[PDB]
Formats: sequence, structure tokens, C-alpha cells
Amino acid sequence: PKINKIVNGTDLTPHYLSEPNKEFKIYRYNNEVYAVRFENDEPMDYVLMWKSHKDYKELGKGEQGTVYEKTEDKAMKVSRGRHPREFYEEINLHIIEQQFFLKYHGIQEHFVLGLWNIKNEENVYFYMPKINAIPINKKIDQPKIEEFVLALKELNDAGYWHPDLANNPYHISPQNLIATEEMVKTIDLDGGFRYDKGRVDELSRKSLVYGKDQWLYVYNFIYPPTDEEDHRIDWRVPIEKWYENNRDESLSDNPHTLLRFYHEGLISLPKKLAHDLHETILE
Ligand SMILES: O=P(O)(O)O[C@H]1[C@H](OP(=O)(O)O)[C@@H](OP(=O)(O)O)[C@H](OP(=O)(O)O)[C@@H](OP(=O)(O)O)[C@H]1OP(=O)(O)O
Ligand SMILES: Nc1ncnc2c1ncn2[C@@H]1O[C@H](COP(=O)(O)OP(=O)(O)O)[C@@H](O)[C@H]1O
Ligand SMILES: [Mn+2]
Repeated sequence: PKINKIVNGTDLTPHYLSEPNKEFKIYRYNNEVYAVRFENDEPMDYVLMWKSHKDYKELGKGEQGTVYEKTEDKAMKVSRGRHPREFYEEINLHIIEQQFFLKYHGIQEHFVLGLWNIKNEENVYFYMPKINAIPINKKIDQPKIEEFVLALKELNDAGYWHPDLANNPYHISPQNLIATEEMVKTIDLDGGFRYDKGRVDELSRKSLVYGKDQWLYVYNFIYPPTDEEDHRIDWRVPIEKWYENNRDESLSDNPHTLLRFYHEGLISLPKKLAHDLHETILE
């Protein structure tokens, strides 16, 4: 019911996307900034981007930017890079499409996407919902991490992956996982998700394999398999040997591999995935 009301809001598209635009528009409607997509010259669907309140406080800093608190509900990242306006416009278009993917899979809440403001080409910044981190307990809050991992797997299964969360089985960036009251979210997505572009060099092919199994690396790093002696198993050894001997293939594309390794005690799996896989056999 809101689509026709949202398009009557304030059009912010020139501050984010190329103008004119046939496919996507940005509107502020009742203190909420939406992205609206079009088909056949008609508004079709929308996604929520952030809440609007239309020497900043520093929320944090990484290698490639500084994140400020624009409002109590919105964060603002200033990256160290220099690119043309069209570079950010293209990222924004892909982020909007990726936001729609997240909505259509019911996992938008687990990822903090946003848009690059480009109304000043020399003062570019990334708006996004501000989240509030709280303590992590691996046992008491295990469902939070489980639910995030399964959401990330849904992303990986579709060919998208986080650009800086778990690049390979030996690299994890836990700082990009944030626990809130209800769940775990992931940040540092101002470039959008990664995806394969059809390239066949060695690096690209390995990155695709690592990305599709990203969800597995995160889960096993936090909840590695345990043997009789309560000693953690190095899940990386069987997985690496598998990649070396099954070229250009991911474990996620082979559920029989996941179940076999899980049955042998080599890898861990979220409780619901183990249950679903085992239920697939009983039935
Ligand atoms: O009038 P605009 O050109 O559309 O810019 C406004 C303005 O931001 P700036 O003046 O700093 O550029 C608002 O800030 P206020 O002075 O009204 O407080 C801000 O609203 P927030 O307070 O929530 O930051 C809003 O941002 P939003 O997109 O969330 O509505 C943003 O609009 P633009 O996105 O078009 O820049
Ligand atoms: N949406 C957000 N809400 C609250 N804090 C954030 C948000 N995004 C980033 N931060 C803070 O800024 C820090 C740096 O974030 P960022 O630069 O995006 O990732 P990285 O440091 O991994 O490159 C984070 O560790 C976090 O504390
Ligand atoms: Mn950074």
C-alpha cells in the first residue's frame, strides 16, 4: 500500500544515482529513505535504506575510512579513496539490487547496506543505519551466530559474498560481525557484496570458491568441531585438501561432501542445517 505513497515523497535520486533514471529512484517518505525499483515505467517494489531526521562523533575507524554518527539512527563513512561520481553511482545501483535480493530472501536485517552520497563529488560519504553493539556470549548467544551464518549461506548460495569477513579458511575478520539485541549483523559493505564476473584467472576462480563457502569458514572458526578429548579439530585441513583435489568446486555445491565431513567429525554445521540435511535422508 505504501509504494504509491512513497513515490509521492521527496525525490533524492540526483544525490545518489545517475539522472534521469528509468529503473531506480530514492525517496524520503515519513522520515524513512527508500529505494524504489520500476518495471514497464511503473513503481513495482521498494526497500528501506535508513531512517532520516531531515565535529561529528566518531563511531569507529578502520584501514580505509572513518565512520561518524550523523544521527542516532544513521552512520556516515568517509572512505580514503578517490574515484569519479560514476564509480559510486554504479556501486549504489548494485547495492540497491542486492538490498532487494536480501528482502526477497528475508535476510536484509543481517546486513548493513547503504548508499554513497555524491551531490558533492569531492565530499562523498556512505550513509547507513547505525547499529549498537552489545556483548557476545558464544553459548548463550549461539542462536544469534547460527541465524547469521545461515543467512550468509543463503547469500553465498546465490553467488554473493562479503568482501572482508572470511576471505579464505585462514583469514577471518571478526570486527565486521556486530551483535545487537535480537541478532548478529555484518558491516563494512560499502562496496556491496562480491560476485563473480566471469573471469577465469586463478585468483578470481579461488575467490569464487572461497566466497561460496564463506559461511562455513565463519561458523567453524567460532564453533570448530570437537573430538572425544574436547579438543578442537582443524577443519581447514580436510577442506583445503578437498579444494586442491576438486578444482573449481565449492563444498556448498556438494551437500554429500558437507554431510560426509560432518559425519566424520571434520567440520561443524549450524544445528538447523545438520537437522535439515539429516531429515533429507530419513525422508
Ligand atoms: O537537504 P539535503 O540536500 O537533502 O540534505 C539533507 C540534510 O543533510 P546535509 O544538509 O548535511 O547534506 C539532512 O540533515 P539535517 O540538516 O536536516 O539534519 C539529512 O537528514 P539527517 O538529519 O537524517 O542526516 C538528509 O539525509 P537523509 O537522506 O537521511 O534524509 C540529507 O538528505 P540527502 O540524503 O539528500 O543528502
Ligand atoms: N553501521 C555502523 N554502526 C555503528 N558502528 C559502525 C558501523 N559501521 C562501522 N562502525 C564502526 O566503525 C568501525 C570501522 O568500520 P569499517 O571501516 O566500515 O570496517 P573496517 O574497519 O573493517 O574497514 C567498526 O569497527 C565499527 O565499530
Ligand atoms: Mn574501513
